[PDB]
Parts: sequence; structure tokens; C-alpha cells
Amino acid sequence: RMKQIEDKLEEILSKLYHIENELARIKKLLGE
Amino acid sequence: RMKQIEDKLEEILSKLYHIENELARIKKLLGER
Amino acid sequence: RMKQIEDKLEEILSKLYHIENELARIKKLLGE
Amino acid sequence: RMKQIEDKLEEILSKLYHIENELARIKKLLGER
Repeated sequence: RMKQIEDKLEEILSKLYHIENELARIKKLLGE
Repeated sequence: RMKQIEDKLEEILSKLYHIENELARIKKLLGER
Repeated sequence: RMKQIEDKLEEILSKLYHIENELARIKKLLGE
Repeated sequence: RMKQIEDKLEEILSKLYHIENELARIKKLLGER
């Protein structure tokens, strides 16, 4: 059951990368 | 405990989609203003 | 080794709650 | 795989502290402006 966990974790990370890109766009809209 | 883990996984995944959608609304609000 | 994982997961969640509070403060500073 | 899991846990935990700190800088920037 490691693999079903690792799978979700990968998916979790990928959300965090997508969040980082939302915050890159936002920081630029903000003048930083 | 695996069920518990798996709940916790999902609960994290939901707060992530919620986070992403509150960011995406902030982003739209700054892009149109 | 479930418990060492569940532990980190709890900790992960707690970060996400803290992020939500950062975004509550920010949304109000933004007029929403 | 547990080592892999444990790496992945930590990698998520780092992007979380990084996320939190970029939010905290945005928050300061809007509170002082």
C-alpha cells in the first residue's frame, strides 16, 4: 500500500507546483 | 490506519483545491483591476 | 511505518490551515 | 519506497514553508501599502 500513498503524494506535490505558479502570476501583478 | 491515511490524503487534497481556487480568484481580481 | 506517515500528514494539513489563514488576511486586505 | 515516501513528504513540506513565506511577504506588502 506504499504505491497508492506515493501516488497521492505525487499528486499532492503537483498541486503545490500549480499553487506556486498562481503565486508567480500574482507576485508580478503585485509589482514584485 | 491506512483508511485514516487515505482520509488524510484526501483531506489535504481538498484543502489544496480550495487553496488553488482562492488564489485563482485573487489573481482574476488583480488582473481586471 | 503508517504512524510516521500519518504524523507528517497531520503536519502537512496544519500548514494548509496556516496557509488558509494567510489567504483570509490577504483577501480582506484586498477588499473581498 | 518508504525512503521515497519520506522524501516526498519532505519535499511537500518544503514547498509548504516556501508557499507560506511567499504569502507572508504578499501580506506584508499589502498591509503597508
